[PDB]
Amino acid sequence: YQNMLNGVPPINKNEVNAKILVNDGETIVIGGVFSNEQSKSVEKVPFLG
Amino acid sequence: SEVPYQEASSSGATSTSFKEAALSLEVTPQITPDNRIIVEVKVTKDAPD
Amino acid sequence: QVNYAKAADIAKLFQSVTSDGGSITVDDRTNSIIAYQPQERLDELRRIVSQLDIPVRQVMIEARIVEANVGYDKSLGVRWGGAYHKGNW
Amino acid sequence: QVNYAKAADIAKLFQSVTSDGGSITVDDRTNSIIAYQPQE
Repeated sequence: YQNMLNGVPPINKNEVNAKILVNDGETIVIGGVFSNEQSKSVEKVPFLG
Repeated sequence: SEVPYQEASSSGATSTSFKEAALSLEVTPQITPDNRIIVEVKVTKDAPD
Repeated sequence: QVNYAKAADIAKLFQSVTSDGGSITVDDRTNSIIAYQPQERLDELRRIVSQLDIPVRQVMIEARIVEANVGYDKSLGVRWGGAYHKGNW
Repeated sequence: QVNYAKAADIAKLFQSVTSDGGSITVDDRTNSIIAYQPQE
């Protein structure tokens, strides 16, 4: 986006580089990543809270 | 994503240094017979500044 | 023909066989080595070939990052200001 | 086959054995050393 913004451009890269053996009729997971973000923020006046 | 730093330097030095704030694994596994590995792994979780 | 074993590696093995005590040809395209030499060396190198042409073991490494940050911040500013008698904290 | 020991290290050990008083082959892929030499 910043490149589209003509600022300092951080391009976003998701890349896996590896050498593996598989058969022709075979599908594999070369790589995978699951990002689980859990954020909770509660703002509270003590007595009424 | 790889933030760039364009050290665009007029006199002979053009160093667009660029480094990705990313979740990353760099693995060099060595396998021992009993289904174990001694691996050199660099695991970096870097978030864009 | 050695698919999993580089032909040059086999050539080095045969060189070791020569060290034990003879023509070797290497095919890059097929990674296939043709050797015209005494049968015994042929057979020994073939056995080593069979052992060497073994698939390298891939492993799927799954590393999980768990970050938990808990932040509790409370601030109290208490003010007692009166300009009537000029008392203000 | 030595998984925990580098084959070259074993070759150096055999060289030391030669210093004590004979063909060595090193397999990088398996880290396995094949030696054709006296049994002892």
